[PDB]
Amino acid sequence: AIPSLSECQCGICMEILVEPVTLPCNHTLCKPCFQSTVEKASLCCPFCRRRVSSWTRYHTRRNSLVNVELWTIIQKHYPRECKLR
Amino acid sequence: HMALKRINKELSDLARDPPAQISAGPVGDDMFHWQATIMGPNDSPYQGGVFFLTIHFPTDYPFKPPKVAFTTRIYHPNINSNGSICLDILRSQWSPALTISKVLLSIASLLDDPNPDDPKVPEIARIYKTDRDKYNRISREWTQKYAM
Amino acid sequence: KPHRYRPGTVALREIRRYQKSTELLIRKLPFQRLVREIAQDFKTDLRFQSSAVMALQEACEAYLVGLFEDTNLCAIHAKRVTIMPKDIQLARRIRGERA
Amino acid sequence: KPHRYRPGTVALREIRRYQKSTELLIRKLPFQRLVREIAQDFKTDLRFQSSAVMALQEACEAYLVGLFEDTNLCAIHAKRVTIMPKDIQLARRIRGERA
Amino acid sequence: MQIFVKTLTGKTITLEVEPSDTIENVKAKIQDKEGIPPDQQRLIFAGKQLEDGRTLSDYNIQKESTLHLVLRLRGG
Amino acid sequence: SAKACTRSSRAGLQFPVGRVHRLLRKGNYSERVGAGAPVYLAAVLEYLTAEILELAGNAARDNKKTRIIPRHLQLAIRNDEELNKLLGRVTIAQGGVLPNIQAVLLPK
Amino acid sequence: SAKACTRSSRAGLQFPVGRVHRLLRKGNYSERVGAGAPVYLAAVLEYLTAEILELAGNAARDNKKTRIIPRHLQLAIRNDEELNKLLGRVTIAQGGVLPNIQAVLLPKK
Amino acid sequence: VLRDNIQGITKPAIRRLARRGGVKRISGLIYEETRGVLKVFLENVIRDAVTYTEHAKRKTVTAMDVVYALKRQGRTLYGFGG
Amino acid sequence: KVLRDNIQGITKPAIRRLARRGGVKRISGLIYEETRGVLKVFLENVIRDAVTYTEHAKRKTVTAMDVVYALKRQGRTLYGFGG
Amino acid sequence: KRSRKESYSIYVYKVLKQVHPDTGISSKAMGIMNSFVNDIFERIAGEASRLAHYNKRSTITSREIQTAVRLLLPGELAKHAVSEGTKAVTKYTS
Amino acid sequence: RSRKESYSIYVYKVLKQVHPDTGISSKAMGIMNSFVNDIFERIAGEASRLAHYNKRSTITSREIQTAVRLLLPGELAKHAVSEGTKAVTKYTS
DNA sequence: ATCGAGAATCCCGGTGCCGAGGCCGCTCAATTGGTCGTAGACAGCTCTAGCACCGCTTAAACGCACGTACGCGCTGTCCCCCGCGTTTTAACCGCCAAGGGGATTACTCCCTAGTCTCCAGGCACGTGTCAGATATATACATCCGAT
DNA sequence: ATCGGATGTATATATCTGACACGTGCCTGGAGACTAGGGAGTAATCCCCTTGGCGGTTAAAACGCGGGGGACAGCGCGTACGTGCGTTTAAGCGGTGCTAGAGCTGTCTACGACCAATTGAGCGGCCTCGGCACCGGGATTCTCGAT
Ligand SMILES: [Zn+2]
Ligand SMILES: [Zn+2]
Repeated sequence: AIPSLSECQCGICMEILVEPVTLPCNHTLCKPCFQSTVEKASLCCPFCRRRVSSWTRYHTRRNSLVNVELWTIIQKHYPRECKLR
Repeated sequence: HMALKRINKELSDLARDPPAQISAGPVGDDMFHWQATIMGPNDSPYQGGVFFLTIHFPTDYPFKPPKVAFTTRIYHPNINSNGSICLDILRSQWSPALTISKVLLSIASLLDDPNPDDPKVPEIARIYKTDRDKYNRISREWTQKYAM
Repeated sequence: KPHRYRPGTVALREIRRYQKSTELLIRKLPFQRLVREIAQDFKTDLRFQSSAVMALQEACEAYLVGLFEDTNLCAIHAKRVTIMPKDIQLARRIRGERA
Repeated sequence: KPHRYRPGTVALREIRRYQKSTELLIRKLPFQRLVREIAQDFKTDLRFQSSAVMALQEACEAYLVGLFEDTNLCAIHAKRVTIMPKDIQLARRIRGERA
Repeated sequence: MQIFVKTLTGKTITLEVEPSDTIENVKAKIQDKEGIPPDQQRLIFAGKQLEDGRTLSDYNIQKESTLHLVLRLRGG
Repeated sequence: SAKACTRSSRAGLQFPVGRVHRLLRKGNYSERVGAGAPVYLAAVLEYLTAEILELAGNAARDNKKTRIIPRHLQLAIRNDEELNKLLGRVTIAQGGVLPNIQAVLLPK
Repeated sequence: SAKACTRSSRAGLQFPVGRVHRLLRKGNYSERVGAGAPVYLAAVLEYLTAEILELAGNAARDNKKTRIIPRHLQLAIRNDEELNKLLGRVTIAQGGVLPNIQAVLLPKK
Repeated sequence: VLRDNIQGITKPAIRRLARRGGVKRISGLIYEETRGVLKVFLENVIRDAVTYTEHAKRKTVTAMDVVYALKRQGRTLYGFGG
Repeated sequence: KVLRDNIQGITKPAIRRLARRGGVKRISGLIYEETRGVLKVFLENVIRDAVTYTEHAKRKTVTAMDVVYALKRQGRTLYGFGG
Repeated sequence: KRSRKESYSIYVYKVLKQVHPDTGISSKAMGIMNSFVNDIFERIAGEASRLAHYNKRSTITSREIQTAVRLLLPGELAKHAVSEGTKAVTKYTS
Repeated sequence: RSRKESYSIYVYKVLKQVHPDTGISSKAMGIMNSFVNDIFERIAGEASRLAHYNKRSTITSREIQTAVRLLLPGELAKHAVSEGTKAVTKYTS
């Protein structure tokens, strides 16, 4: 099955996901929101409140924050929504 | 930008889903500054208590916690005279997932039953913890003399 | 007829067992007696708190384990399996403890 | 008819010679250019005092000399007279620079 | 005998008291007229705070005298 | 931050701020100590301790235990490259060593 | 002592007592500095400097030179034993290295 | 008085330490060299420990002295204070 | 004004002379690449601290003193250049 | 009686509870964490003091601590530590 | 310009006292200055740490003596402590 | 390529213990307020040398050819740790008992930081001169092919 | 076992030059006198814990024997590296031009040191209950001699 556009939008800024980060707590949100949170927020996942600092370091070293499957699926389904930015 | 659209969506959500015992709105043309009113819960010594409060919104939300203040000088075991509010949601457990409806309902719940584990004003905290009756009817006398 | 293990197949078992647990390996009283001997060689009429003796034993075990690790690595480098005193001397000289 | 030394004597002569000399064995300009390249990789638009470049070169030469000394000693330990890369990383591992 | 009280909130109030009246009585009357708690007031006259135990006559406060009130918040 | 509140919770920390300020002032490090230095140092200490404790707790939960022992701390410290490099010359008491056997030594 | 001459000359030293005292006081080492510590430290520093200078001068004389060059200092430091242990991590500019070759390298008779 | 106590560190103890280290086959002359190097290491640490415990005009060598000596030597130890 | 493949400036005879000073008779054919890698790593390690030191002081020219103290911090103290 | 001793026990326990709400910690682990915290504090403070003494200053501001953190810690740890310090200082200011 | 303190003349005097004829070059001057600074810094830091460990607040002569005994190897330490004791004894009277 | 007997290791269930976590009382240091001497941030000026360019030598790097010597694989020998069984020894636990020194408290006393004043020791600058690097030409130690 | 080339290394002598040792102005830092008071030396007391000893039991250490796998020595090879020579490349040195930036100086304003009062965060002591240590039984899995 395919999730709808209403569900896939970022849970923080109500926007379409922008190369999101897949957290170990199985939470997905757009990369600008994640960078803002790690830069100046509590450095914890907003939903279930579990810090991801070590995993963040491990994936930042390898540049694996982006989840390319979500990018490909969202751009093949909805080019216009991504292109309007 | 993102903040303005977020505030607009929050306003639309609270309008289409009004909360309980409270109401809120934009005081002026500027979307950042906000006003609200709350009614004293019936299962409390706050009978006949209407309270006006103001909300100041920073340049980003819900990225940063908004500022809350009580325009009406109302007695409370964990609230100062000038309106200073000691809420662990406000400055410690604040998260971007939290919305304005969530924080208003949380503060309403705190007014329903205050938490004395981390008192703001120790003297009235120990007044409350000593016995119920004097605290109850003294809170009643302020909430009648001030709110009404 | 009696079951005898091949030479070298139980040393691996000992390696696996000792690399998993973290107890002390040198008997406490002989080490304490040796430490007291060295101390009275340095200064006479000394008394040792048990915590100091335990700390010294911990440090000695750590140092010896590291030295044997380096010695094993050198012996493997030498296309051998046995560790010999020349390996220990080489490891100590490279680490700068003897120069 | 032409006279040529046996393979090995010239190397020993160079070892006996260079161990007395004290100047820099690396050409100044290539080292300066490499240092500037690394610096501009780290941060842009810096200028280097000549004394800083000289100190960097001296430190690098001393470090490389020590590394080659240890590598050759390991080669002699391994029943050989030729240093190979495996000797280099064995020396680095023992010295603890990479663990 | 009347005094001027100015607080940090910009509200000016008037109180009817006497020099023989204690500072505690002054604060009680302030609470009666405005609801300001007697135990959380810092009133300053001539650059010095007025202690609750003694009276106004000890501080030599006459007509038209102005008292500077600084609201005191406890805890945080 | 709002005035008139405890320094530790002003910036959302859990490590003490007054104690760190006193330690910097009385520790013979410098004649004068700035206002933001204790906050910065306390934040750094809290972050490092939180990381170490998170890794140790994860290892302990992996090891079917609900309490952290020095072995879990040793595993957490020596398993991550950055932490191992930072704590390179430090020996943890009763921590053991990481299990490894050289490939040549394995039987054929 | 009679307490008549300068502090350095009073103790019979050449290294400064006042400069060492100022460095100790202004160096942010401790709140208070004793009145005997600078003298003792100056004595230790002077003795170490004298030893190294004597060794370097002897090495230079054995090399038929009247001046101490960094090579002489490196020879003096490396050749001795206690100084080599003390300065086993330092690097001397223009120092070279002690000349030696492993016995295996030398050609067979 | 104690003498010839270096034999307290017996052959099985050295074998167990080597097995923990990760070695499979042990020669016959390792034990003497190991005893010598261990004696050297103990002498070096105990010298600084005794200096520390003597500078304070005390007479009992406590764990703080040992950890301070280890930290000075470059072998910082965790578990006994500091 | 970027620079490319400048690590080749450490030519083969230079490494050979360094080895001869170190006391090595016979040299293999693959030592040179490992030597270049080691030199690059050491330069990065020292230069990082040197640049940080010269950047904290709001300066633009790294001085020899910064290099000296970076080396001292790394444990390889240097004499004869100040400090 | 016995003199009062001050340590980093309760703060470490609070941090652990904030990280893992269902994990206890033994006494030896508490001692190890206390020693680690003290050692890291000493390292950072000493490096910052030396660096402040370099530029002929007498104040240890946030800049010296930031630079000392950048120097002592490895790459990723230093980056996240400097981010955390900047965040904490910014939140303390306002 | 600005003054820059150094131990140049003092080490030169010591050299003249030891060797009446030998000279010393500028590079050797810098090397000796760096060595003196390093040794002084090491001893001062160790003395400060010793003073702080024993809940003290002053750096007396005995703490410097203990630092010297800790730092230098055996024979050098004995010679240095003897020389310093002689110096302080001569100075105090 | 495999089957099976004997041995080592992991799971599971039950029982018992001691130390980790929470609570209570309390003493002391962190907080708040106010004051005051000064650290360095900033704007301004000077002037050093780091950068860039040009041209002329010639020393070092390079590619190629040749030869040889040693790194490596193979084979054989022997001998010495290893695994196991039996016997001797002291490690570890528990128990008791004394007293020596670490730790605390109170008292006193003198060492030193601070202030001011005064003056001379070493530093920046300049100059004369000879120690050693350089060039040139002899004397000898050593290596290599071959009897 | 050397003998004669032949190479490189070692040794004696002029020379000249630039870096080292010394003279000098001076000024900023070092030396001398007086006070206060807090840090440190010293006497007295308490009780923690450290040394010392006796008995048990038993896990660990010591000793001996068969043997099989690994350390070590010898041989052969061919390929990679030492050595020499002609050639192309850029390091090294001199000379000059320029300005970005290092370094020194004057203002003063705001960040930070010091002292009292005070009270709540944090520490010493107690108590308990559950997570962990331990034992017994059974299921699971490497291992090796024999096919
Ligand atoms: Zn978003
Ligand atoms: Zn989550």
